Amino acid sequence: KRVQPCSLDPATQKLITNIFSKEMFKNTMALMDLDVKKMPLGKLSKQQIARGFEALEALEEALKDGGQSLEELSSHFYTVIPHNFGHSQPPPINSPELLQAKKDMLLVLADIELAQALQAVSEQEKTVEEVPHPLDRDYQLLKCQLQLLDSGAPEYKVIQTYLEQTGSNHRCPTLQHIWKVNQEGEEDRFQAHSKLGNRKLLWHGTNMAVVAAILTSGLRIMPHSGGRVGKGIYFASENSKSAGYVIGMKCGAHHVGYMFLGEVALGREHHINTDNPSLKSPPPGFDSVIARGHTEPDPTQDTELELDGQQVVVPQGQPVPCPEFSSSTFSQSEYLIYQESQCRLRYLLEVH
Ligand SMILES: COC(=O)[C@H](Cc1ccccc1)NC(=O)CCc1nc2ccccc2c(=O)[nH]1
Repeated sequence: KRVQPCSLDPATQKLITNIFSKEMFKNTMALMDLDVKKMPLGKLSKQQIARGFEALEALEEALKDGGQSLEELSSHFYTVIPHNFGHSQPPPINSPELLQAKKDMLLVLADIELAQALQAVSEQEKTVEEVPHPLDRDYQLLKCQLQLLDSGAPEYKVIQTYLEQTGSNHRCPTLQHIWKVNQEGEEDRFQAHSKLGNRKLLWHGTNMAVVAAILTSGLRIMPHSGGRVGKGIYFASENSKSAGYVIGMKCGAHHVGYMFLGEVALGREHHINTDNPSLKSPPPGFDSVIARGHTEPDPTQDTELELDGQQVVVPQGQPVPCPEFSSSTFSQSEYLIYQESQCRLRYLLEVH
């Protein structure tokens, strides 16, 4: 079986190496305090996660009797999903906060498993006498087009400022590479929202073990997903807010982190200053709910872009106080869309 040469550039070789690394997914599992010696990457199945979520479904009903205890039902979740706690008694899930924390850990594992199932060798690849370079195979597996952009691009100095001015003042993410993303299948669903305006290019931060799943499926509204403002996709106009979720992985003296830039079609937006986890969609006549923050990049330093004949607002300015929302329960803005079709990824960033 002849191994074909790598057609990808060094930057795209790194990206694919990182996001598809077994060590990276195993390390992401170690950080989520999961026992990788009792739950290996290859043993990780859609049945085990279903069971895990089923065990959290039973716990959720106990907080909201006569049945089993909170210590008895927690014990089963730990028997299903094994954690490394130094061989000591596990703690019971006794709050909505811990419930969603243990729900958000299974939402990462689902993408860790997805990427694994994605890398399965088809019988078409078996009846074929030649194989592509492993990196080129993984790149083909995403069914996504990543275009590495240089300094001499209309959108390079646009995104550079965006990252600088809205990124944390002292802990500034050092930009390395920008890939223009084009997901095949995500084009038409967003094209339907042509009637819906108020287009804004907004950040989205994730840990390295879900990057590939987003490069294959796009950004989703998963069953058992949620947070401070409900079952929608979370976007920040400030880079600092998104970068909190990006766990930096060590690589010599440097740290690796990958960040997304989605195109959010908001339309008639409904603002808020209080947390509402119970949300599943916006109020009628509205298409997006935005949790307004204490600070915001001054909408006077804003720029625009023409992505597929549409005008996308790009915030370029530094955060500024917002007296209309001076008493908001959110320090920084959070943008929520309640239908996947209203997003389309536009850029993948490499930050150090
Ligand atoms: C591994 O990916 C993550 O870090 C997790 C949970 C999650 C989400 C999707 C798939 C898997 C896991 N969270 C996100 O992708 C969203 C994180 C995020 N939350 C925000 C909340 C408010 C405002 C902005 C953000 C944001 O930019 N990213």
